[PDB]
Amino acid sequence: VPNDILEEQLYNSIVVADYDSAVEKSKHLYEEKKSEVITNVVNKLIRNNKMNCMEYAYQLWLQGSKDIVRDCFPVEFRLIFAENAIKLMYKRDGLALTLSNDVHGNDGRLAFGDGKDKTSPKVSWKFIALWENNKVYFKILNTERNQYLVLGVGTNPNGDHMAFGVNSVDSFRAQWYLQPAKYDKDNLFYIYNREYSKALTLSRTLETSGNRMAWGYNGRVIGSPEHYAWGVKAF
Repeated sequence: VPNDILEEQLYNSIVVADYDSAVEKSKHLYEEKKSEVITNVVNKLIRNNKMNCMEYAYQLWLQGSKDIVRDCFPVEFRLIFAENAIKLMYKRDGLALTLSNDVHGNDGRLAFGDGKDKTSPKVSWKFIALWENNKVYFKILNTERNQYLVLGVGTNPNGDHMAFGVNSVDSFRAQWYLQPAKYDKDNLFYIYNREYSKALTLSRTLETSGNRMAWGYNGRVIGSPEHYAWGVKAF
């Protein structure tokens, strides 16, 4: 069976979401010393923005096979599933995600992309994952505040929702799924809110200080990694 067919039979199981199966074929391939099949499948998923590549990294993660994720996927999947201190870097603008100091009403702390601050402990986040409905989701916890990223209910008139940090994961509002993308050679993520299915972005209106408010965005993002997606970087 040429690596042709193997790749496509690994890519298949992944996109119709047969995660159990993709795991097996990936263990075999791996044992059979054909890792380059796995790598290449993965880079193909990430190219084609296949959300299902998060779920295949997660099942490898829980199915004995951590070595496959650290081995054969871009370093981010390790940063994510290993729960490391990371920062969330917006491609468009290059600002790092953070939380305001004071609390905005019952809605929590305001999430923005801070204008100056790229190394302070305030820009530290972890990913914390679950499995529901044959899909992986993340809690996004600011390190300094022990508060989760969340999307508030009220919209502006575009239908955009505001992002804050709250003390609990109460609702589907505080849970996120990711979609991988390339832009050049960087690996990026569109980060959607489970409840509204809107993409985490930074505002186009810019505050005098340099910060941009972060929003759950009501419109298309796909095809514009450089404008929309995020960089996971070790804190």
